[PDB]
Amino acid sequence: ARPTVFRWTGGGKEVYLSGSFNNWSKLPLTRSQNNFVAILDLPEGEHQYKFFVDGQWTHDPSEPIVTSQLGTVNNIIQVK
Ligand SMILES: OC[C@H]1O[C@@H]2O[C@H]3[C@H](O)[C@@H](O)[C@@H](O[C@H]4[C@H](O)[C@@H](O)[C@@H](O[C@H]5[C@H](O)[C@@H](O)[C@@H](O[C@H]6[C@H](O)[C@@H](O)[C@@H](O[C@H]7[C@H](O)[C@@H](O)[C@@H](O[C@H]8[C@H](O)[C@@H](O)[C@@H](O[C@H]1[C@H](O)[C@H]2O)O[C@@H]8CO)O[C@@H]7CO)O[C@@H]6CO)O[C@@H]5CO)O[C@@H]4CO)O[C@@H]3CO
Repeated sequence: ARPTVFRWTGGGKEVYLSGSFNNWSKLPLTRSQNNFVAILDLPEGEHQYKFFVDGQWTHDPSEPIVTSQLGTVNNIIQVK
């Protein structure tokens, strides 16, 4: 059982993490270096997420994405 590192390297000033794991609320990320990071204990399974970056909903382009039932694009983590 192992925590998941969320690391936004896309730049910006104020970044929050949102996802199924927090009912799409906003977790403010702490800036380390030029990046923004959180560590979450996510259980086994699938978890959709997105970033809110300087007032804009945004996904990480390097990471897996899926289209939601809302027609919106989320990143996705799968924990074994
Ligand atoms: O809030 C939870 C939600 O968070 C994240 O979503 C954000 C998203 O990432 C941002 O991009 C932005 O969304 C904007 C979007 O980009 C714009 O295109 C626009 O959206 C309009 C739609 O394009 C338009 O089609 C219409 O939408 C209607 C749907 O088509 C219709 O199906 C229905 O939608 C309902 C869903 O079918 C149902 O499943 C349920 O939706 C839930 C999602 O399935 C679930 O994943 C989660 O959603 C996340 C999302 O995945 C994240 O990316 O919870 C959802 C809510 O419970 O309920 C839907 C109805 O609530 O009805 C809609 C509305 O008629 O209109 C929309 C509005 O114009 O506008 C967006 C800006 O608001 O922001 C969202 C956060 O709001």
